Amino acid sequence: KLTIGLIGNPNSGKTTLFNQLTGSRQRVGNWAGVTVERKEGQFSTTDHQVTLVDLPGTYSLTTISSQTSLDEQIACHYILSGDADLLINVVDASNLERNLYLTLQLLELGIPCIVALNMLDIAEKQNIRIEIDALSARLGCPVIPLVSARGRGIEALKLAIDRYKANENVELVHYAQPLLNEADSLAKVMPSDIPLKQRRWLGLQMLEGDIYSRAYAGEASQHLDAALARLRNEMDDPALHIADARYQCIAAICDVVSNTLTAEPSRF
Repeated sequence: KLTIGLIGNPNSGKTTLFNQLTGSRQRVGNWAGVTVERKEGQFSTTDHQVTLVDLPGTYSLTTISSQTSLDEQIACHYILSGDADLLINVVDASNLERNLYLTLQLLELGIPCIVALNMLDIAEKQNIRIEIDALSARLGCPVIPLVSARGRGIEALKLAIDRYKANENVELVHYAQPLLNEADSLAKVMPSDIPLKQRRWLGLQMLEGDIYSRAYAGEASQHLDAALARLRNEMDDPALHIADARYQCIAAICDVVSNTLTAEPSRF
């Protein structure tokens, strides 16, 4: 038996993939404490009986700008609740750079994950070519091309689920040493139920100015002002650096991964 969480952007073809996997074997209700719909369904692999949980559409698990989205909170809450044994991240190939911000957050949290590259046919109309193994090597998790024809992308996805394992601990984003040391101090006073790696993540998001992470912080929210001011002795703007270090990482990956599909040559 298994429980998998389906996660991705609003326009990533996530809902369509859910229906194709589960089919008629579905159940409907709502998330705890709200009227927002919660779909669940089941399908079988060679070994496992999978229980697919459809999460709401989301671009990011965090937010700044004082803008709240209940769909994002519900998504982030389920991820941190550790209910699912595995996650399937639906990624749009025609908007890779934008979609990878969510993908990165799932990998930083240490959640076992399988990326499903969707809308490859639309990417080819944009003159875009995706390097699959180059992407997989940098993310440290398997990347399955979700081929529509004959539902053979679903078969490859089921094959990946039976082989699933802990993600390869690669170097994703390269933050500054003071930010990591300060985020670790916030992790000490955070509640001990949450894993160490996830506590360090939460504390890093608090420094950038996240509002969702403060719900799981506890007494660490009181130490934030002292910790944030302490970082400004070394760095000019901590919040700016975290955004740049994150952008730099994704920009580096997209340079290698996203290539031009076809072009008429002008030289020999």
